[PDB]
Amino acid sequence: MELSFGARAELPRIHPVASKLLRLMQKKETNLCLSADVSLARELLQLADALGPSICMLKTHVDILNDFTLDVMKELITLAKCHEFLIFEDRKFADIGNTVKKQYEGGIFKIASWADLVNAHVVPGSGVVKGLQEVGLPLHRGCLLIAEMSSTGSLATGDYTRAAVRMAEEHSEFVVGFISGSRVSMKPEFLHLTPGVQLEAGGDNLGQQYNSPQEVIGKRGSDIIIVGRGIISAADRLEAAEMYRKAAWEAYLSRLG
Amino acid sequence: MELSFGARAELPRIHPVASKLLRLMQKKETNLCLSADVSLARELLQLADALGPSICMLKTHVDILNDFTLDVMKELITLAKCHEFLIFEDRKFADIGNTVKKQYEGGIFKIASWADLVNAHVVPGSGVVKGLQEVGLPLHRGCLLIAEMSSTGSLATGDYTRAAVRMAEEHSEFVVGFISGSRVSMKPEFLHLTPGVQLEAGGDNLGQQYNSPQEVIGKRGSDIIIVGRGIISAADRLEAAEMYRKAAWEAYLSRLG
Ligand SMILES: N#Cc1cc(=O)[nH]c(=O)n1[C@@H]1O[C@H](COP(=O)(O)O)[C@@H](O)[C@H]1O
Ligand SMILES: N#Cc1cc(=O)[nH]c(=O)n1[C@@H]1O[C@H](COP(=O)(O)O)[C@@H](O)[C@H]1O
Repeated sequence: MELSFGARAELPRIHPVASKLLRLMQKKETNLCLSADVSLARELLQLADALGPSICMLKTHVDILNDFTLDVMKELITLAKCHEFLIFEDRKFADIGNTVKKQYEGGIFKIASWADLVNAHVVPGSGVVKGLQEVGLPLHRGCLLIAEMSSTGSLATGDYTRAAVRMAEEHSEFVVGFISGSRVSMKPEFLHLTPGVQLEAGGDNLGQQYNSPQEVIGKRGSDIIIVGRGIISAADRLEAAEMYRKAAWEAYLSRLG
Repeated sequence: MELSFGARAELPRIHPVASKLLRLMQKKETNLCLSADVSLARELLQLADALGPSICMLKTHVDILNDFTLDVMKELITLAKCHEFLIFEDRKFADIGNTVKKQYEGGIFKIASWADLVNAHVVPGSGVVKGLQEVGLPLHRGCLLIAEMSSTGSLATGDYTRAAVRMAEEHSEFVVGFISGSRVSMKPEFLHLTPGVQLEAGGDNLGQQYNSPQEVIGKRGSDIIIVGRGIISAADRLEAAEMYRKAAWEAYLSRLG
């Protein structure tokens, strides 16, 4: 039997970051993660402020921000705390353990100092998670494993996807769920976040493929939709985010019965 | 038939970046790529200057440099031209095409502006290469595809590796070879670069595995060794680099006949 997000937030084995996320999703009636793929700090902060009430999470690509500074991230955290959403840096860590630990803690971005969540590819084997958790666990962070991808020709299928699920289950002190196109784990403590989402059918011309909120939340069992251009390219971004939120939320309600 | 680097530099289908590399390898008698895994720009530059004559390539992780600026990269380019080596940013692009094109061109690092070579994971499908190609093709850059990894539990095996090779063959205007543990293509226009190399046996505590230069270049047919800690942890990094250069070069001379 399917548990509500609010019930899942209280599960004995729930990770604290997942619990915080699930509580705010239930409170705000949102399972929408905004992909804020912008090149200017001022745009990132403007979108975070305007759309924060509608989202459970803001997904960043800090390596595309032309004017990144750590002060920009302090301010983004202020917005996150005010509007109540988590920050997910879509770094897709994919190196050996010794390297990802430095990529996560250090350099100019100091990602672990501000991202509630990050993600990682499972291709290197479990050392990728072991390296990240050395940094993440003291800093009370979580990680999502990339179990499937939305893009055409993705090799994250079959036994690869199964390997991701097993890695997550063996590292549940740090891994809180998955980037996937559908539910891949039956354990309710794991979150499923699904990119490649738009209301209408289609793709882009660099291999992105889209499915609808109803398909991915309702039929495929995922928890959260990740939406970028579907919102950002709209004339009215506030209305667009509300359309996506209401779509994802009602799809969740229906599955829950 | 085993061809010399200098001969391969003249192959009909050879990418200009690959030709430049193969020519300097021949001239300098080096098939060593230094993995300059350091956090200070002053150390990176001092290594690049001192070790420049011994190496064919310097591999960077710019996202671990605490004091990155584009001025540091300007000075690295100057040393690369002075000493004749290529700059390889080990970014391991691994996102959909629309994203990676921005990650390569933009942000604070502006990687395309200074890196001769970058690498990509093939797990997203060929959109990853298409996205990078939009930026790198006119700049005469090249890309390496990650066909195998050195770390324990690596999923880059079997049909995954075969997919990487197919993708390289289908995008040979931009893809110039592979990160792999052994020869994966018999096409001599492709470079093979192999990480997880130390003179001594072992690994690290986070999944890295090591094989010797003789094994990797001599028995497994790779072209270039990528060496980090085997050199960087030495008291005298120049002496260490010379030892690795001689090991790798003599192993290559041996399979030539
Ligand atoms: N997360 C993620 C990731 C993996 C995946 O499999 N598919 C994606 O589209 N993404 C990311 O989600 C966003 C998709 O945005 P859009 O909705 O296609 O504009 C991008 O930031 C992309 O890099
Ligand atoms: N290239 C690469 C990459 C992929 C791989 O499969 N194995 C690696 O060790 N690496 C990188 O090579 C270097 C290995 O360094 P070391 O020789 O283990 O100190 C690191 O910068 C690591 O991130």
